[PDB]
Amino acid sequence: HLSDMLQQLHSVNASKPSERGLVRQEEAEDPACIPIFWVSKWVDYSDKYGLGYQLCDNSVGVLFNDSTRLILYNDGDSLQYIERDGTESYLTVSSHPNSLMKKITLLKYFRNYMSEHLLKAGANITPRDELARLPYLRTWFRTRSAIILHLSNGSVQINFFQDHTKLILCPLMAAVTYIDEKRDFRTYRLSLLEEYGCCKELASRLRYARTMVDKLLSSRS
Amino acid sequence: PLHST
Repeated sequence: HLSDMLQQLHSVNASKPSERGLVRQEEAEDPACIPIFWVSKWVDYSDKYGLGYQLCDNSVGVLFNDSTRLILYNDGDSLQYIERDGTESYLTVSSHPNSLMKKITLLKYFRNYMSEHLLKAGANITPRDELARLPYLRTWFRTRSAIILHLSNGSVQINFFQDHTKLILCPLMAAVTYIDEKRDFRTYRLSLLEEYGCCKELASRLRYARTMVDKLLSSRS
Repeated sequence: PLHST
């Protein structure tokens, strides 16, 4: 649904939400669109192993450098492994093929580091069945200013390094959650931002998001 | 940065 996201961003940006009359950003909030999942923590160890991350439900995942993925559900034991060719298999930390020993060890290190050392993004929010299929990290990249995280449920999260602000874009809800410098977490319907406007700070970040979605679309493999 | 906040 990246193409849908691109269309939704074209539409909001074309409405020039910060450049017209009275901004009524609060009227664009839609609590029914609060995301179910976002990335709460991440560790870039890609020069050796991969990108580890925690989702807001306390599950963790790793996208390894060989393009395989391991997902640990928040029960702390149930695992999903996704091979290069896309085959999904289910196992546990306690019961797994010997061939997965190294990758499970790596996941445990990532999980323990994130639990001990990093702040949980969106920590005050209850999100929207903890064994139901989790989204996984489809791809990610970094720029000088941000990390861009594309989840398999279509959501795209952009974390800006310098000011700690974040966007969570969902093309199914056609919504964006903005986490500002004060850690206020607010979810907007994109078409209501068109209707009611928004501040220049959110508008600028939505222009950046469109450029990042074009990058995702032009680099999918 | 090589990890989140």
